[PDB]
Amino acid sequence: TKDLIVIGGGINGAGIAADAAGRGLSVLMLEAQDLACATSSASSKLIHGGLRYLEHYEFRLVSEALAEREVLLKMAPHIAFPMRFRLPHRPHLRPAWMIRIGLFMYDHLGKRTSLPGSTGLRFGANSVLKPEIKRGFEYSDCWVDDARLVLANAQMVVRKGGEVLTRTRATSARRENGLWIVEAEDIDTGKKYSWQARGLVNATGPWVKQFFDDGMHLPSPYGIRLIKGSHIVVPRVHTQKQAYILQNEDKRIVFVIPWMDEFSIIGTTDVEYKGDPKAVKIEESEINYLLNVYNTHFKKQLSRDDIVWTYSGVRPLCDDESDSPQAITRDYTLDIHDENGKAPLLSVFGGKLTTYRKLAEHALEKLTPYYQGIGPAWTKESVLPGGAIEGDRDDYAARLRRRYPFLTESLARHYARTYGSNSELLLGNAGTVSDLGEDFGHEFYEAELKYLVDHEWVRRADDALWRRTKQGMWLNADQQSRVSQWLVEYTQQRLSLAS
Ligand SMILES: Cc1cc2nc3c(=O)[nH]c(=O)nc-3n(C[C@H](O)[C@H](O)[C@H](O)COP(=O)(O)OP(=O)(O)OC[C@H]3O[C@@H](n4cnc5c(N)ncnc54)[C@H](O)[C@@H]3O)c2cc1C
Ligand SMILES: CCCCCCCCO[C@@H]1O[C@H](CO)[C@@H](O)[C@H](O)[C@H]1O
Ligand SMILES: CCCCCCCCO[C@@H]1O[C@H](CO)[C@@H](O)[C@H](O)[C@H]1O
Ligand SMILES: CCCCCCCCO[C@@H]1O[C@H](CO)[C@@H](O)[C@H](O)[C@H]1O
Ligand SMILES: CCCCCCCCO[C@@H]1O[C@H](CO)[C@@H](O)[C@H](O)[C@H]1O
Repeated sequence: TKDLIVIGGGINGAGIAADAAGRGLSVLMLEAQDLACATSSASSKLIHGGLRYLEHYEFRLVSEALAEREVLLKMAPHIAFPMRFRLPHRPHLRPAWMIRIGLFMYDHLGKRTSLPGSTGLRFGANSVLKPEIKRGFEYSDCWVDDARLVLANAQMVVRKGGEVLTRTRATSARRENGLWIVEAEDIDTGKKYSWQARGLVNATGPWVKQFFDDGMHLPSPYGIRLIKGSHIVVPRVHTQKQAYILQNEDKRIVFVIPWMDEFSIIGTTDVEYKGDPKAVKIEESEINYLLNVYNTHFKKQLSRDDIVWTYSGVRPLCDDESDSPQAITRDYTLDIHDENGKAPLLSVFGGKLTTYRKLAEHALEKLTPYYQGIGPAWTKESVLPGGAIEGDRDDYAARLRRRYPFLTESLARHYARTYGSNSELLLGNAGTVSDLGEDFGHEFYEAELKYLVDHEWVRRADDALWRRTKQGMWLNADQQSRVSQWLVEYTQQRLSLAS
């Protein structure tokens, strides 16, 4: 009998499970495929506040999101850091005066302790923008490695004594005799599981209503508005460290975000989507849309041929019945119901990456009446697994290379920005490059891949190359198939057992 079972291992499920485990609940988190396999790896990777939501009057959300930025930067310094954003002025769309106030709200809605001011810009004949654009504005927000933020939370669950199972799909949940009985199946081996729990969380993202309908045969409190958004990736469009936020002719904004020193991400789009969330992928008109708003602003033109990767996901969004996808609220709603005072179901509707910690604390607040002697709120003071450094650059990578002098500058940078304070567990007793074992390409060594399987739930090559890391951007097809082969070998046995 678990205290709490959480179904879903995106950001919301992992954040709720972690918060619960740290309040002394016995927790089990179930993830059908891999941690952050769906929406929580398909985001624009921003911890924001949501500048564009001010136009819609979403103060509560914007204020919350803005003040969380500083909390999240402290919790996960290895994977989250400040970024500057440049907004080119387009007075036919929004007048300078409106922007020159919008910016002060964004500055004093949360109360920031550390993120720099906000400034005007002028653009000259030599800038990266087309000459007709002569003015803009620059303000602070944060970038975060979305999929590794979910991983850090799953690690926290385990640290606090909780249990995490991936490749394990919950197939039903029903209330019997005052308890939940939850059934689940291993997606590979068909192994069936059944647990009892005192309380159940439905944090299944795009599937949240479907799990009501198919898993539980209970009425969903809300409908869900699956709104697809896609991103494109190109070799970095300029050498500047700032992101740009572009005002499009439809009133939407599109970002151009530096990524991994080598690339730029451009996105995103707002497309009503119907069908299987697993099948989501970018469409031609999204490519045309994103290249347009980029090419209208920047001198250096991009074509379809420059794109080197794309990705796509579906925002679950609580259905507030808005006619326009870009206007549907991005704020979350939690619903909780019990039967005869027992066996609460808490279901998550919406919930940006940015607000996950607050969402989780709110969830546990709602769950509290059901758990005698449950611990208090705690995560605001916590440091997630990997976060116990002190400046990423900065000097953690410098500090690493000082301890482990066989590390290249590039590899030390990768470990600091990926594993953070867990780098020493990865590197174990290594004292040369050869101690890292097989080189799979782009300084992705056996020591790393083994660590990922042992400590980061990696089961398949995509887990390691696209969620745990983004080494998939560099490894060729042959190298990616060798990673898959190594995993089959390592995970099939000699460590998976018969002891
Ligand atoms: C295009 C795009 C860009 C975005 N950009 C940002 C941004 O810049 N900043 C920000 O803060 N937010 C952003 N978001 C929003 C954010 O990504 C999502 O709100 C967040 O990822 C929601 O995650 P979730 O945990 O609720 O859903 P998920 O955890 O992603 O989905 C449910 C997960 O649980 C598992 N699961 C589902 N059903 C079952 C079941 N039956 N049994 C067992 N397991 C199951 C799945 O495999 C799935 O991965 C963006 C969203 C989109 C779509
Ligand atoms: C009647 C409502 C008018 C006031 C609108 C609130 C101003 C904030 O509005 C925001 O301003 C930003 C720049 O600061 C823009 O980039 C965003 O797209 C816009 O949503
Ligand atoms: C002159 C327009 C060139 C486009 C580059 C941005 C400079 C716009 O500068 C001006 O901003 C003011 C308030 O919005 C107003 O004087 C005008 O609407 C606008 O032209
Ligand atoms: C610093 C913001 C003060 C708050 C009041 C906003 C008034 C808008 O200040 C802006 O100044 C520009 C000249 O620099 C003009 O081009 C714009 O027309 C004007 O609206
Ligand atoms: C006295 C200080 C002014 C505060 C700004 C109040 C916000 C509403 O301001 C109004 O918004 C309209 C719709 O966007 C605009 O068309 C109007 O020009 C503007 O005056």
